[PDB]
Amino acid sequence: KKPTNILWIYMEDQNPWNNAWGDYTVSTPNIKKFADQGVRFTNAHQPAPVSSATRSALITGQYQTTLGLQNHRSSRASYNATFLPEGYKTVPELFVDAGYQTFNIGKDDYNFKYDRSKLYNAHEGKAGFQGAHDGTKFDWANNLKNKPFFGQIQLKGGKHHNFNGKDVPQVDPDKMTLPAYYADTPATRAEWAKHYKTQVLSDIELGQILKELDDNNILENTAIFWFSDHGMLLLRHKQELYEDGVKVPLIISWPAGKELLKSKGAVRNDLISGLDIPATSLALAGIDIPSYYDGKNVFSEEFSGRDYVISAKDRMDYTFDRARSVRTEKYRYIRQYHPELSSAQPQYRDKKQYSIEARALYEEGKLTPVQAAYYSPTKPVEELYDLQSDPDQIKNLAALPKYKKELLRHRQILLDWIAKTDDKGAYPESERAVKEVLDIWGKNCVSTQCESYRLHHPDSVNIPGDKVYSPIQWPAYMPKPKTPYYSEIEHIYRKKFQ
Amino acid sequence: QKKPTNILWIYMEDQNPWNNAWGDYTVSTPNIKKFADQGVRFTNAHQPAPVSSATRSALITGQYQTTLGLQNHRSSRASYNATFLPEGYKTVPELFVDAGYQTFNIGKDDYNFKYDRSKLYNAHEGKAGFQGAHDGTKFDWANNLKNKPFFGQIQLKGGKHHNFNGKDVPQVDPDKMTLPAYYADTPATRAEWAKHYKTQVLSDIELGQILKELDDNNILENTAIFWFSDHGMLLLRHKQELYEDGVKVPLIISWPAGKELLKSKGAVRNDLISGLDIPATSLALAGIDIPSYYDGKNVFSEEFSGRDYVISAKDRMDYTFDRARSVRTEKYRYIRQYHPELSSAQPQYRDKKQYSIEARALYEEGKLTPVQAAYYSPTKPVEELYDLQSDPDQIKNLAALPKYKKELLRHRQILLDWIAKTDDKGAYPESERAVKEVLDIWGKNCVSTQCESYRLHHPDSVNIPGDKVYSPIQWPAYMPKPKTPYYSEIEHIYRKKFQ
Ligand SMILES: O=S(=O)(O)OC[C@H]1O[C@H](O[C@H]2[C@@H](O)[C@@H](CO)O[C@@H](O[C@@H]3[C@H](O)[C@@H](OS(=O)(=O)O)[C@@H](O[C@H]4[C@@H](O)[C@@H](CO)O[C@@H](O)[C@@H]4OS(=O)(=O)O)O[C@@H]3COS(=O)(=O)O)[C@@H]2OS(=O)(=O)O)[C@H](OS(=O)(=O)O)[C@@H](O)[C@H]1O
Ligand SMILES: O=S(=O)(O)OC[C@H]1O[C@H](O[C@H]2[C@@H](O)[C@@H](CO)O[C@@H](O[C@@H]3[C@H](O)[C@@H](OS(=O)(=O)O)[C@@H](O[C@H]4[C@@H](O)[C@@H](CO)O[C@@H](O)[C@@H]4OS(=O)(=O)O)O[C@@H]3COS(=O)(=O)O)[C@@H]2OS(=O)(=O)O)[C@H](OS(=O)(=O)O)[C@@H](O)[C@H]1O
Ligand SMILES: [Ca+2]
Ligand SMILES: [Ca+2]
Ligand SMILES: [Cl-]
Ligand SMILES: [Cl-]
Repeated sequence: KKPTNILWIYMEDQNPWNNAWGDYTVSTPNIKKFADQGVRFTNAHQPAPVSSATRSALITGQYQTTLGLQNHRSSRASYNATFLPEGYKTVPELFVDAGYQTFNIGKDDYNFKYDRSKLYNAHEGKAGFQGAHDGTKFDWANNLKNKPFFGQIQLKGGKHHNFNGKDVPQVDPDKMTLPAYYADTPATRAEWAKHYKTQVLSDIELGQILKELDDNNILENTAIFWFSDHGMLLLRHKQELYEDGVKVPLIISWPAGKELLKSKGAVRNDLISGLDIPATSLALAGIDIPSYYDGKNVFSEEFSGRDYVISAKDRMDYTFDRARSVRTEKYRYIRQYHPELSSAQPQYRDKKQYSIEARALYEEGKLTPVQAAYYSPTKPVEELYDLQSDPDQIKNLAALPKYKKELLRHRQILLDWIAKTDDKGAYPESERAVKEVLDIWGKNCVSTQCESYRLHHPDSVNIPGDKVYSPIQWPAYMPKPKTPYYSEIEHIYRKKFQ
Repeated sequence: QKKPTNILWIYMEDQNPWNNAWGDYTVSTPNIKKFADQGVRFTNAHQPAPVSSATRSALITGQYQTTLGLQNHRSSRASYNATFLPEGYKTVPELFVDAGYQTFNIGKDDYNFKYDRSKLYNAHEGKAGFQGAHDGTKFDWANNLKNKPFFGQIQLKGGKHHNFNGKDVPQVDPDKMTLPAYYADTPATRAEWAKHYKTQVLSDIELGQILKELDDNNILENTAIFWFSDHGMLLLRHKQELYEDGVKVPLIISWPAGKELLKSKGAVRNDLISGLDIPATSLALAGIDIPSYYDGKNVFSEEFSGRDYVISAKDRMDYTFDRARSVRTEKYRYIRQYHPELSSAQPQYRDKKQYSIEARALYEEGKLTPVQAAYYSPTKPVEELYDLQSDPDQIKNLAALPKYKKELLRHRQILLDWIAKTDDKGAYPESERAVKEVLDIWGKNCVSTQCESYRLHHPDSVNIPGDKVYSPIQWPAYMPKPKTPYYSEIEHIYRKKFQ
């Protein structure tokens, strides 16, 4: 027995602050039911804490660092291009070859160039944000009720702002309990309260999709994967490698096979990677998992939980940095490759009130040492956290002789992973890639990489990159589509940021 | 459970097995014959490259040279252009060092990455080699290590020997040489054929010397010897090219105290193996785990039954930019040509050799047969496919014949599977710093599109030494650069006379 369809319900920027995880701050009845009749994973760790790196990893089936897709965002300009290897199959292409209809409604946001019609054959693409393709809305549930499909539905998750419905409860910022590493500021409490409100909106949106499936008699035969790309928007969640930056909600539901999926436990606490989502989607559909994919079928008789899970952070917008984390059963380890750069480096959230207010308290000397660690001008080279005693990860154990054995063990796990994958974050980005950062962000970039670029190009620094550099021609095995929006997504230059 | 005490590679340059153990009795090769008779002889060992630095880099890292960006001959030699192996990576010698062995390589390394040689070879010191390579210094290894388990390599000149004045070397008449049909019959071509036979005798003498040194130090029985060459001989469709005798090399493995164990699957092994299986088999015999990322297998494991196919790759060679991949199955050799617009006779380092001039002269005069003239045509086919039982000289391309379309597609997809799983770095253009390194060494000899474009983009610095154009690359924190003087010497690759 196998499901007829695979569906990813794919949310942005959301942690599982809902009833199925035991949080009754707000009411999330659809999610609670959905989890009760499916399999809920309490230890699903995405390989990145930011959109394009996680989404590129999951769609290619490998850590984003292995194929050079790690930098958020990259390969968007006309003059800077990453193409997947000749013969390579992304997860949608594997479903296409097996005869499925494929679609992704909403953003792709992949850090390579591609003919979208080869991935998603059931609808048209259009231009998205910052060089991304988006898939157009269409009546997927009716058009494909008699056609096996692999689909994705992109939802806003933590990026929702529409709280005007009568169903959205009051959440008092004054009654929020903030973790000890965040400054207690009005805008920080407000974002905490707002993230709870987005749980109700995700609950509503989950209900909409299940109803559409039921109305078209494809509820029973569809395996749904329900997860987010990374944690919520505050400064030590999204963009960072702590527990709730990368650990995401995940529920898997296949009503006609629910007893099979539940065999290993309806609540799954073993370590899995987000990379196991595409591998399990293929296995459930009956499609061989390519040898080069990193993920596993989490429902196979052989799968007993990962010994460790890796996450990676690299460049984010104009913030150049590199760090890697190893999560074992009991510890989280972070290796910092730029200890000379502050975690409070300039970044895209710098004009948000929650960031302004926190930084202000730091400069006035009013933060606790736990709150101020983020703002110190340097980082430790290694962090190690005992997650049972220190779930907020505020007690670095890496300098304690009692923990040197665990530190060395985690340090070598990372080395094993770098050696076998040749982590491409070890190598500096090309000058053409730096120019793409400058096209989009201009004077916001203050990195050593950007200052070096400007010194080297005094006559063209503010000229749009597609007037400085020749376009990259696409490979013979993947000709460039003539579809107009492929030109649109490459117009990344923003005059206002120069 | 028995294991040899030592591993020894007898590592020859540019040599095909034209010796008695392969049935060739043109000259007498008694040491090689006896060595093969008492060991295991491999008749289908295919190196992953037809040129020195690409093969040697592959075998020392345990992976296809194309996977780690080591495929371009030569690369990573200058001060300003550097490839470093990944953090945490273990080369084959490093694995032996960690297991407590003494390690050495006497003669050239010629690897396409930067490295602290002392971490690979802990029993002797390096010195400056040719074109940016490290060389290992000569020392009395057999006496120094007769009581210390070791992994050693002894580099021999093979086909590059050219001192034939010893009384031990027979006369070989160029007029009685039989050349293959794709070579022009010219005096200098016949002369190189005869010379290659003479180098078989020189390799035979040297093998006997090494076995005697081992026996003189009571390490003959407890040493597993791997006897092989890095690729085929120097003529134009052997070395540098992906035909059968470019990449298929001699290989004998001999471990006298384990002789019955090694022979269990056969004293003559015709199954397909890769040169990458040499380091993997060396590790397994010594009892060292083969890393998960290595490509090779233990050819003596009960599970090993021969590869279904073997891949070889050619990329840049000196200033000749090109890219081609071959798939060798039981019956066929397939070649995919990624630059069909470039002639196989495009400019290359052998252009001033008389055997090359004489053959090209015959081409220009219209005196070559169509089989001889194919090499000199202005374009290459996009794909080549040869039935090796019917066409061992690979002179009848089957790729355009409908009877062979199923095999063509089968081989084409084997290559695609391998590109997808390894991310073949030859798909990507070399950096401007890497191109400048070619220009330092070869100057105006480079006429490739890459070099012409580099000059067009650097019109004021074309002949300035690269180390004056580009800042030196700093070595990673996990592998600091040694202060040893010769490390600066090997980076001086600029040649004024070629500018
Ligand atoms: O230009 S950047 O945002 O700096 O690009 C870098 C950034 O891109 C991705 O995230 C942003 C994008 O998804 C864009 C798409 O338009 O929207 C951004 O959200 C904007 C604000 O950051 C956000 O403020 S916040 O209160 O959530 O923190 C939000 O603000 C709107 C709301 O306040 C509503 C009601 O309250 O009123 C609006 O006026 C506010 O918009 S604003 O006045 O223009 O600031 O919505 C903003 C735009 O949304 S819109 O409806 O399309 O107009 C995203 O930034 S976000 O803070 O992260 O959500 C990348 O996110 S990803 O990795 O998840 O893909 C992000 O990492 C970074 O690359
Ligand atoms: O500068 S290059 O050779 O163009 O570098 C590119 C080349 O390097 C590798 O192979 C060469 C090197 O190993 C160097 C080391 O010095 O020597 C080269 O051999 C020289 C001649 O090419 C060779 O021509 S041959 O057809 O006769 O074999 C040979 O010529 C000598 C003989 O003819 C004898 C007998 O008359 O007299 C000598 O005077 C000749 O030497 S000459 O002064 O050049 O006329 O020997 C030469 C140097 O030999 S010596 O020991 O220094 O005295 C190698 O080129 S070879 O033809 O392929 O052997 C690369 O080879 S590798 O992949 O195996 O490492 C090669 O691919 C290429 O990169
Ligand atoms: Ca997101
Ligand atoms: Ca050689
Ligand atoms: Cl976005
Ligand atoms: Cl360290």
